[PDB]
Amino acid sequence: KPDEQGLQQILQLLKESQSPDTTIQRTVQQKLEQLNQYPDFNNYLIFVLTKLKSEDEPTRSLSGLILKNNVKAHFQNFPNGVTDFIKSECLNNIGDSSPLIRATVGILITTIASKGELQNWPDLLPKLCSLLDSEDYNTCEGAFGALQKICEDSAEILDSDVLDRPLNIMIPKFLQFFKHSSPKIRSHAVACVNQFIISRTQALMLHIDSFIENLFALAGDEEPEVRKNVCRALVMLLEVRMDRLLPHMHNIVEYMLQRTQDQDENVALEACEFWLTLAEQPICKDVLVRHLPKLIPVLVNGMKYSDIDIILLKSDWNLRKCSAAALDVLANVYRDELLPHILPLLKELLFHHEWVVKESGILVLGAIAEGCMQGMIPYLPELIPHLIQCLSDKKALVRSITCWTLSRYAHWVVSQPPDTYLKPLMTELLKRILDSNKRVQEAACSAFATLEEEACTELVPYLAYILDTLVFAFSKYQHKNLLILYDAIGTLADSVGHHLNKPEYIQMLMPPLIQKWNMLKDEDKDLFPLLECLSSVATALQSGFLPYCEPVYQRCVNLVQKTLAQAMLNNAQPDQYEAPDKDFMIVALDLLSGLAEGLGGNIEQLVARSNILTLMYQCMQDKMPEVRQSSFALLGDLTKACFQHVKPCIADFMPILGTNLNPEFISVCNNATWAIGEISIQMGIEMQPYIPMVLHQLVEIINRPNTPKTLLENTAITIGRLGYVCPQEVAPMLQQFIRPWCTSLRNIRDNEEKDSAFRGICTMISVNPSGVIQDFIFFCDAVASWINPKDDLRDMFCKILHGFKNQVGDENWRRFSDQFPLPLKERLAAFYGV
Amino acid sequence: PGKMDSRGEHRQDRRERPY
Repeated sequence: KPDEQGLQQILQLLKESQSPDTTIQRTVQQKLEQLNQYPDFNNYLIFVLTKLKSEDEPTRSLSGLILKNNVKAHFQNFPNGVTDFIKSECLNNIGDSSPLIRATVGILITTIASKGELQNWPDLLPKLCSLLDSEDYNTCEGAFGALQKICEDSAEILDSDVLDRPLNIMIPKFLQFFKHSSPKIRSHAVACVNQFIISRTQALMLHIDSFIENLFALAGDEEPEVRKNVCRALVMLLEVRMDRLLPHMHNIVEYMLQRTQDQDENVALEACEFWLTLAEQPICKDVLVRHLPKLIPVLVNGMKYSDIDIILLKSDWNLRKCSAAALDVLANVYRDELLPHILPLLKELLFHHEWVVKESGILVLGAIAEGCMQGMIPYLPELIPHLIQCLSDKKALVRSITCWTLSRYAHWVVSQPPDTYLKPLMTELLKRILDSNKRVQEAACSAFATLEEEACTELVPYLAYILDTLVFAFSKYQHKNLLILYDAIGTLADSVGHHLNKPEYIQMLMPPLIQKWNMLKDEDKDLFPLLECLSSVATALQSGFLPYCEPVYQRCVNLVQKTLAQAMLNNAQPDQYEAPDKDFMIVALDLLSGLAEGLGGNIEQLVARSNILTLMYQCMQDKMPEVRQSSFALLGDLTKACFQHVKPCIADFMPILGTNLNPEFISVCNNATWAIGEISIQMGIEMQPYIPMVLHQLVEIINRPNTPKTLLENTAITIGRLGYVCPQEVAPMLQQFIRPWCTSLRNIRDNEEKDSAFRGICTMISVNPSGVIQDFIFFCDAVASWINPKDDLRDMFCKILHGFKNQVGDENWRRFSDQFPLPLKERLAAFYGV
Repeated sequence: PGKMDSRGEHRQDRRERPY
């Protein structure tokens, strides 16, 4: 290839490339940018890097890295035999004396294989594998580094047959290098093999025995990279293959218990993982016998902040988090059986005069809370007032962890008399929300949200107090916490409901919300807590939200509109245009449904001006279930609020509702059934033409195990409603349901729903009395839940019950009535008689 | 027996936790 004039130009350009002052390097930044699109230039780059020994390491390496960026951006462009020249030069120089040159070459190869593509370098893998065998150590190491990077980057491409089947050659090749002299090499080998465990890729699986043997042979390797890789190997293996590990299990946990205490905290982390993974397996209890008593203290010891973190404070997975996690899981496995092991530890840690210890103790308390709750109940009356005291602790990390652990005992706290625990707890938590430290602000805010979730309407007496602090936070908050503050406020709204609406409360709350609202861009993810917060505030405030509605309504529909528009654009030009992030759509639909409910009937003026339904029609057809879900919720809410604007759309909508039942998605199925139910009421007899799309499915649903409570209730309700508007189809199906219908509906509060549904079961029963006879018990018991029926409903029940009585004959009505539980048989005579 | 919110869960995932 050419040289010798432009060569000097490249040399000079690279010289200026590294220069002390910004001016020169910006000028050559421009020169570089312009030249970067010409292939000949790149030929010069690889030439300088590999072939020119005259130049210093830094310069060559820089040539290589600039070339590397040139691949990174617009590699697709430059023409073949150039690219092939680069490839060849790279592969011939892979082993190189200079560590820096070797690294550059590596990143080049790596970036070419990732970018241009794996198929587009056909001979790469076989070449690297042939290089592994080399007598030159450096070539061996560079080839192995490349292979490792390649395995990490694409496992899935490698396990596919698009490459043919490379792993079939590579994996057995890798296993032969576990025995290598160089620790770097062994490290590379087991690292490469590790990518393929969870996949259960054929090559590894068929060689599994070889693998595990060589793994054991490496167990005692001094070198921490090797130990660490072995540990990873054993964790993943544990996950995928229980069988081949079983015989060696005890020795293995003996080893892991040792690695967990390892001097090098990386090895220690990778080992500690093992307990997290083992606690998921069903045989855990059996394997952990006789290692458990040591294992727990070990985990409790790893749970204090490492010294580096103690310095940094006063972000990511560390020994402490893994230990804590493993302890939580275990405490869920052993439940109350763990307490004899934990209690002594807690006794020494909790009251300790060294705050790191105390902290790790409180952490332990929190972690074991879920699994050990029952066994811990006896000790709470002593502990909780102690934690409430800790929130006042001089050290911040103590305050925060205390907030969390208390939060984990919140349920027990609200289940007790409010003045002894709940009240102090709330006062002190509120104090801590305003804490001068941000970590404590976030922890306290989260805890408090947790508490609000746990005690609802119990908060009411204290509402003003709470608001006083909450809004004040608006002034003190750095916006990282501000989001947690929104979540706190939304949770407050959800918990106290309509008690939230008073002029002073709204005047206090709204301005700062509106403030952050105005100043957030439609592109900003931080909108999510803010709108999810308003969504709940609005449902809570109801009519009192009127002043603030128009602007928020508009913004939501805009958000939904832009996201849809962007989705289609992306669909059309996916290379030129980037996909929308549908979360904005979801949050926006949420807020919308949130106004539709509690503003209901007052959105009419707004909806009448909107394309909102034209958009919803698209949302329902979206591949992403959460969108469909929010969308059907909205459909129901509008259906209630203003039906006039829906009625046009019910023709197209219904078929869509009918293909969205699909109980595999619970929330979707639910919101869709609910929606249908809301349609029928407004549609009266006009619902006639389609039952048939929905019915068979609804019956299949209400009869399905194992179906979540709410889905079943909603199903029964809408079926009842369907039978209420259109008893002619519908009702002549029963005992296909109504066992489930009744068993479900009997557990629901008395309200508009199930008033509708029961009126429907009655007008359905007039039409097909034959079906309800087989089990009439379920219906009696259902009529019996019913503390306060509407007089009409009552009378219906009377007519039906008496009808049955006279029908079946008296006395043998009573042979039937004899299996009535006391309260049932009594209420039946009391309200109806009988 | 209303709509399903999924919002409280989002709030949960955003909450502070030690591990």
